[PDB]
Amino acid sequence: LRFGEMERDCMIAHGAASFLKERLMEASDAFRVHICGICGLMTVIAKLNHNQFECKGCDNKIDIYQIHIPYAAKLLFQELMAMNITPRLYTDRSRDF
Amino acid sequence: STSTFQTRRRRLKKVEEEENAATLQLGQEFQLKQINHQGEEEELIALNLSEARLVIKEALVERRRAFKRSQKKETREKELESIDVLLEQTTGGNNKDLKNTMQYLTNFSRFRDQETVGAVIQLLKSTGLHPFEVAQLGSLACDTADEAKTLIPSLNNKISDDELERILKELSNLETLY
Amino acid sequence: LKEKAIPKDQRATTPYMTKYERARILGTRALQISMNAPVFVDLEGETDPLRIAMKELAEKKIPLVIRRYLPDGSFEDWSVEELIVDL
Amino acid sequence: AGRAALYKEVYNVIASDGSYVNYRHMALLVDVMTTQGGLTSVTRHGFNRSNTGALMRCSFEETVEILFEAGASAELDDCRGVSENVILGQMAPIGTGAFDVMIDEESLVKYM
Amino acid sequence: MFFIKDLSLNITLHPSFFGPRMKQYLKTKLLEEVEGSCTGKFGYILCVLDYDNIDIQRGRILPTDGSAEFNVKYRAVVFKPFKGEVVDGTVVSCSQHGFEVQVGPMKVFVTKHLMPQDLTFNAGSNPPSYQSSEDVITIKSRIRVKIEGCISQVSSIHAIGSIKEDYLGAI
Amino acid sequence: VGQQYSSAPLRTVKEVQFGLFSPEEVRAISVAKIRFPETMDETQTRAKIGGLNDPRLGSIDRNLKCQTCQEGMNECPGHFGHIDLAKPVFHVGFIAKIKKVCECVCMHCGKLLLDEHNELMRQALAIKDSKKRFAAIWTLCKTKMVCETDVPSEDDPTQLVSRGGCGNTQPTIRKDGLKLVGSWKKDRATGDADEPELRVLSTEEILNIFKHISVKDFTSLGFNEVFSRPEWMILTCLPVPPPPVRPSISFNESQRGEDDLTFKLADILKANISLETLEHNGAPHHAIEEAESLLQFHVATYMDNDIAGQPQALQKSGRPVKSIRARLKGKEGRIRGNLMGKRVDFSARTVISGDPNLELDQVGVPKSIAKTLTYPEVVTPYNIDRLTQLVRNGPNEHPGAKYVIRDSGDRIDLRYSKRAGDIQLQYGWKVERHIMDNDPVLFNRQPSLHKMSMMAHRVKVIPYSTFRLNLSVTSPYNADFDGDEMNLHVPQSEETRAELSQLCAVPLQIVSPQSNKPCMGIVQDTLCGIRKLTLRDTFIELDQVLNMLYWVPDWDGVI
Amino acid sequence: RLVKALEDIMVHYDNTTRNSLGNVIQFIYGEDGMDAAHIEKQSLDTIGGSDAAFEKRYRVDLLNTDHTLDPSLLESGSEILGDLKLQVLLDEEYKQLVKDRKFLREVFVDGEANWPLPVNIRRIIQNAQQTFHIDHTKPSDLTIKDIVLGVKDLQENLLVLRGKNEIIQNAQRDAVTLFCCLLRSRLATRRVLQEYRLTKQAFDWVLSNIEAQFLRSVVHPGEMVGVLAAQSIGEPATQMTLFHFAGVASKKVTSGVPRLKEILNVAKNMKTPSLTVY
DNA sequence: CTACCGATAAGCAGACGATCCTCTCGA
DNA sequence: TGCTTATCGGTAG
RNA sequence: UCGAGAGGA
Repeated sequence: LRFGEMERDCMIAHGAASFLKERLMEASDAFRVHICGICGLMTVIAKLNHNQFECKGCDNKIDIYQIHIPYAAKLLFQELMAMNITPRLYTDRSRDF
Repeated sequence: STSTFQTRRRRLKKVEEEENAATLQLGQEFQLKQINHQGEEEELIALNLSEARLVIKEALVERRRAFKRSQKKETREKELESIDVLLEQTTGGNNKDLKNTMQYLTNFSRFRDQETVGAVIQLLKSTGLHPFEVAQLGSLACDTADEAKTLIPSLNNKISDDELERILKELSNLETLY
Repeated sequence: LKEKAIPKDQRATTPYMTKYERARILGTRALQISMNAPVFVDLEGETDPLRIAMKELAEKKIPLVIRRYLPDGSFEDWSVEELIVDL
Repeated sequence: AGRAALYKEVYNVIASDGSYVNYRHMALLVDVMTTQGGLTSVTRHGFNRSNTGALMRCSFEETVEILFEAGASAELDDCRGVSENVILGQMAPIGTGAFDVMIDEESLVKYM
Repeated sequence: MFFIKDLSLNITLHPSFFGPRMKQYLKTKLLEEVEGSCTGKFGYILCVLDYDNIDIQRGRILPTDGSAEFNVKYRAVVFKPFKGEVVDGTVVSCSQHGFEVQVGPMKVFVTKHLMPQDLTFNAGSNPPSYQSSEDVITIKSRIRVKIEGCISQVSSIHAIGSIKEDYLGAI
Repeated sequence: VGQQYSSAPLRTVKEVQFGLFSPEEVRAISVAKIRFPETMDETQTRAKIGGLNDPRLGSIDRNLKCQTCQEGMNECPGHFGHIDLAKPVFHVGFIAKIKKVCECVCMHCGKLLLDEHNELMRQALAIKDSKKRFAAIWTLCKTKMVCETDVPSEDDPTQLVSRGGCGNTQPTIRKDGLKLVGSWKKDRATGDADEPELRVLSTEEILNIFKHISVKDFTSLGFNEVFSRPEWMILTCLPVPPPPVRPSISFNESQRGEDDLTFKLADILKANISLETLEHNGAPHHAIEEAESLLQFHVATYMDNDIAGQPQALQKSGRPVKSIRARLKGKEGRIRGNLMGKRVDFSARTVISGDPNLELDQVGVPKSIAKTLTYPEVVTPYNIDRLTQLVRNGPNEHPGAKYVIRDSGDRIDLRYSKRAGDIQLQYGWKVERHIMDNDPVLFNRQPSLHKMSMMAHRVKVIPYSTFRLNLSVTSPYNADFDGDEMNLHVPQSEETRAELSQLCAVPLQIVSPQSNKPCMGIVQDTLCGIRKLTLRDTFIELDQVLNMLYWVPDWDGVI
Repeated sequence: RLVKALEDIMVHYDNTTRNSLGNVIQFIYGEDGMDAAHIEKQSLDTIGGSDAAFEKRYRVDLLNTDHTLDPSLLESGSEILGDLKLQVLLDEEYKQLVKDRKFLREVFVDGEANWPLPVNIRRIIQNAQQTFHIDHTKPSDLTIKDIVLGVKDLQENLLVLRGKNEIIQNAQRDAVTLFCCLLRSRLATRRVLQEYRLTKQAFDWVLSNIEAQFLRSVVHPGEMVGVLAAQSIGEPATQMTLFHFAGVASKKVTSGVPRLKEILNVAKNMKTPSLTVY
């Protein structure tokens, strides 16, 4: 069953942050991907056995982070990557505001 | 994963800074003036073979005091065995690298006793030179002024050839007996 | 920017515990009791972790500290003992 | 003087067909429509083109059009909204997620 | 070569350990992972200093799980080398190509080319040796080596040193 | 997780930085070269060619491969490849931006039309925005289309001082489809008499100007120093998306079944391979442009096929190609159809009926729905024996379990499992158990308009395939039992179980904040009866008065 | 369109109504800072009535024989009579009451009293008489100093916004005004005795129960306010449906959803431009 | 009287339009 | 619901 | 799987 726009907005109005995340992630999409600390892109060649976690065009096996993001979101970043747009995912705060 | 202390900012790719050499060109992590957990701007903490030796023992001796508190509710060859047993009481058999370091530090310690070290550190860390240069002066045994200038190239113009020779003879008199 | 942290002295926030704080405290504490975490209150044959999480609050024996964020970025670390449960 | 008449014209639509709406709800949307300087239009041009991050605005109508402009001007999404964390699949700072919770060691020994 | 570096590690602890005997387990889990391990960024993490007075702050709990992220701040000792650093150690491995030297926890190699010509390897000797005139290098024998090159490799830093220079050689 | 353990640290993305792909970094990023326009079969044999699809990237049919990283279909997101463009090509979305930049910054010299000396330039730069600052630059640089060398006369006594390079006239530029044309004037008693000179402006010309543009000139037009540089607005290298983005699918066995973009990208390769030879061999000048325009068209239709004023482009049989713009476009397309609304697991729906013997907060779940739905319960000393009876009762007897997850990631499907009878059950084991009575679970209805419509209902497993519910709770859902269908979503955590029961509960939402009055009340048979009852004219005898008192659940027993 | 516009809007821990960016929309949600579910339609007795009846029901004149409290209402009826010090506080009491009359008439110009306000004080007095079983024949235990100061201390305990500076303190005073005016209107020194006959035990419980019901009635920081407002305005739009207004002649006037399209679009359209002149 | 500064019109496309759910029929 | 682009006529140089 | 039609509260 679809947990559409209307179905999301009501759970927002209630103030239930975890249930909305739970319905959108664990119970739907949910994907564990590796992102670079420098380029901020999923460019990571992550090997879970030989531990070769190198990023081509960074060479590092140090600044690498795993992330719990939806498959549709990852797909959207990949679709925009193919459209010459860089959605460099940054784990650290650089503006605060 | 760790990789903390001197972090931010990585503004895309970066040309890796520069090479790590004994010409004071040290890593982008090891700076002459760095930060602290407290927040203060502290000077680089570099120790020579005799300095570091007593620093690791101080911690491991205190470690055995604390670990056994919760349980309720000298000489050349004798130093080797005492350290060997101390490493077994505080650290696991997994830490092989620590055993090799302790054996090396005790064998090549220029100043075995803490009493001598105090004055040694008050003699070098006063001249007005880089903290790592000290970590090599107190580590390497040098007889000639030109010997010290070759092994530690960071000097050359930093100190006078005669003034350095004055220091070398003092460390010779400060030297421990094995 | 650096540290920020408004101390446990001089606080602009409300001492009353919001329904949202209560629900997170209860949900997470029940999640922990559900993830075999140790219970501080003297349980009385309670099979449900939520039922336990509720009696942990009645006796205020929860070691959870809430970090209530401000719009400027600053934060006020409020404890469950401090926060008055009226609702 | 405009926000009062804007509320007066909004109230008249609700009052004409029975059911009452609490002053606050109507004073709110009106206050969002004015706190910008003038009259913010509730359309693809009025409110949608705002100071907000690239994701918060691409969620409504102008999709790929906004993403292009986001990458052209190198816009930074501060990831502090509803939509962005919803997309990123992260517990958003809304109600229950609007505060982080830690555990105190001082209190752990205090209760045993 | 030895440095006292200030640094921190992020520890995710399971809720089943949330008791009075937690901070002592935080510290133990810390030196289980950090102490003994080697980084290219910092060097050989030898020993964790001051078991007492360790700041842990407060461990924020994760979204859809009872686990808590603790940022344990600590002070430890590191052994980081440099391409030009002159160090004195003991020869361990020896063959026709050259010899390996043990400087602290790090093994440094010296090639037949990086050592003097007026030496040469002696095969007819057990253990394998390198003679010259009266000075002979064996299974032990303490020497002074200049690090010509530094290699990263896994979680174990290795180096390539030379003894062919003035004021170097044997000791 | 997407299965398996990882060594790297997990962290929440606090900010996302946008920009453009540098054709230089794409070459560094790329794992595959991309040469062959064919996809299936190594050399027209079997297992995808080293050209398009898995030359050193995303896995295909039940094979791990994935450029030595393996992991297979599940756990690999795919790895990007690159393709070098024979001649530069404008990006579809930036057609307007490039046109406006060339109309602002003067060519030949490669510098801005306006300088610091102009009072209006100071007024335009004054606002430290990005788009609004550039908006003022667009209107001013629009006119006075000619570069200058000396201009100050009313800031300096009389004499003018040098500031710019070559003072060349900037031409008027208009969009003639996929390419731009600049009209140079002159004509003052010289060539072309009266009518201006028209020159076609190719990508190679525009790109050279954009490369010559100063770093401070970017900031004036609202561009980045490392994220968005004007040189990257014109593609010289194209990144190719991996198979998880453009799937292979392949029905039956010995078939293709490729995605729309897999065919579209091969068409670009076919449009490129022609130029590759045309530029190398005997160049016929006005025959290369006739093919280059086809490549400019092929690259643009791949990203946007909606698209412009006159071109359309289709993939014969007579039906167009699905572009990237149209793939993630609004309403049921990535953003709205897959990220603001998703079809979710552990849900139910059936025709709704009313009941007076149910509580306001209760919901009448059919026995099959509770049996075909499971909640994860971790093995603690508070359950164990309870779960032990659920495990042995299995997936057939209503109070049972379907899957038993161990300490390590392993599911024990009791419907199949040979050891279904035994099972010792170790501590800290998740048990996918059937939905029991008095369970707080989210009860939905479409359309979900106001805060209500989605309330938490105290589960009651009952027979007959229909969603039963209280009669007084019909007003917050605004529906009637004339065949209305309602959704249900079962929570999967102890956190979300409390976040529902202690926030979304039916009595918590009794008083509507919309009008500061309750949204629920006694209606129909209950409403009609209370009027008949509450009056002086009617009385009740002893025989019926005791049953009346007995019907009250909260009765003292005092007559 | 409405919910996508007011997505980011949420009450903060500093009682303010901001958004994702951090801009201020409302400094105190709904001007009063109350949780919409904790409010009832209550009548104000200060604005309603003639100046002659208002003088009779609220004025306490100890320095008079006919305009004083009869000792059948108060324990200390005779000794309170003709006092100078006690009447000073009852001059302060009535001058604060006459302040509310001129201020409420400045606000509710139409004369409407039945306004949405938190804490059912009308029910708290009803419930007080039941809780203590108070009779009208016997006098109260309290004195004038107990009543007039009891309400004075009560107005201070009502903390909407927590402050320390001149701005938040003046913002706190603005946030209450209308409510503490209703409180002055309902807990007048004479009204307590003449109408309710409340004892010291009853009145003290009433002040404590009023502040408790008022602190419960404050908004919950995290409430999605704008998202909730969008649905609370969006939902009635589906129910309308149905133009003529006469009346009060207004036949060719745009009403409901077609009128709403213009308001939300804006879009300078003519439709119903009919301006009102006085 | 001419050159310039802004005025109003001529010409003129854009992209959005309830939420969910059921089923068949091709090419 | 906007935007875009010529034509116009006017003050002062 | 895509596209078209029919029907529901």
